[PDB]
Amino acid sequence: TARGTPSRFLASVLHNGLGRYVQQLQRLSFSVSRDGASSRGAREFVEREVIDFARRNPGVVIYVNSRPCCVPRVVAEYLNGAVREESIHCKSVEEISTLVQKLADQSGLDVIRIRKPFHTDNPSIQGQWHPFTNKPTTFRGLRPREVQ
Amino acid sequence: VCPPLRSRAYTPPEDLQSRLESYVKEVFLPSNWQDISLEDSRLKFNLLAHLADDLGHVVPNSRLHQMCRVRDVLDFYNVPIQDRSKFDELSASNLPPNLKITWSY
Repeated sequence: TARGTPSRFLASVLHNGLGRYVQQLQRLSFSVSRDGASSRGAREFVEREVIDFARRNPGVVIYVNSRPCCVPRVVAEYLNGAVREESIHCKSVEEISTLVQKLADQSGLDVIRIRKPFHTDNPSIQGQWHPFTNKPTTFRGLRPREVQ
Repeated sequence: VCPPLRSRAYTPPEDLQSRLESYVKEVFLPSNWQDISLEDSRLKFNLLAHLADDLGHVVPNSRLHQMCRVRDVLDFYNVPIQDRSKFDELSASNLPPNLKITWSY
């Protein structure tokens, strides 16, 4: 639930779109087992899809370990330092492909509740409303019931 | 004593048809030697044993019955087989500069 979970505001990493778009994913590390049905899909991914993904994403360094620990995994490290570890246990080639593409397109910011669907650093152009906008002034600035 | 293990890599020789027809003449003659039938056990064994000894690559039992003709034998022997592991098959495949593969086995 929202009250039982952290929340953040919509944001980018370094104003990622203003000047140029920089892919925030910088590292992928696939720990895959030579033997083991759990990593069969990961093996097929390494055989058939990892090279094409690598050449499609030249900014992402991709390591393949062929020696996992406790499960076959993909660890995605983003420029902002976030590290997202995803088990590729018993996932098919297409599942791993979609997961990897999601990691590629996603930023390092936490996947938690986002308070607002929008973020303006300059919400107002004509001046944020304050009680005295739309209030007429009076001669000599006399407050109501003022004698002089 | 166990000799060095026979590498399963096999590259068909360039003069494969010539060598095969020489062996066929040695074992069995008529025109279109490609279509000579190997129905005879003696002749099939002689030809296939000679080829296996010479080329260091024998017809497996699974494919053995499919060698109905010298054409089939030629087809089997002109298809290469590589014994390199998947590690080699991947690393020596022009990996892009951002992809690094390491093997701890």
